[PDB]
Amino acid sequence: PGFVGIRFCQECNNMLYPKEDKENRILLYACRNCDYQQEADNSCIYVNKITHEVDELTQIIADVSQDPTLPRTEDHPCQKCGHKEAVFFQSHSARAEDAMRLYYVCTAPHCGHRWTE
Amino acid sequence: TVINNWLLIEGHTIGIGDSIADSKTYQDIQNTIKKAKQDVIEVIEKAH
Ligand SMILES: [Zn+2]
Ligand SMILES: [Zn+2]
Repeated sequence: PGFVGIRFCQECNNMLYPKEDKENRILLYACRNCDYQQEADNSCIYVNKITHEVDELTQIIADVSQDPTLPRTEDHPCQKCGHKEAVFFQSHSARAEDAMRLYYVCTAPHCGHRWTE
Repeated sequence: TVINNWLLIEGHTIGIGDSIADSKTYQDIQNTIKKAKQDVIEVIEKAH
């Protein structure tokens, strides 16, 4: 699933809306303010993640290695570059709902590698 | 009336001496806290 984004009209940059081509039996995305229509590649119209399962490592920002106030450890070396010091922190978020997982970020500048243990 | 007049002989007070323990009591108190903190760290280490 993931999530489903938006398509915009080439003529007028309004949002394209899904509708069926009832005679070819194919999903179209179609503009509501002009004649523009686009054939869909995806078939999926919509997904909704009640469990909110997503990889939080996509939401950790590598620049956070610069924060003076986070704890850092050589006890967990980075895979990509081998650098010993990593900064570590919890979710810093709602919607973890329970967990106390630690996320690690490499402190070596311009490495920015992020992982969880 | 009679027992307040007896306290005039026995007296009552409180001071710094009453608030102090012996050295071995302090060592037992400190060793309890030292372990208790380490136990919390082990809970944190499992949670993390
Ligand atoms: Zn349009
Ligand atoms: Zn690294």
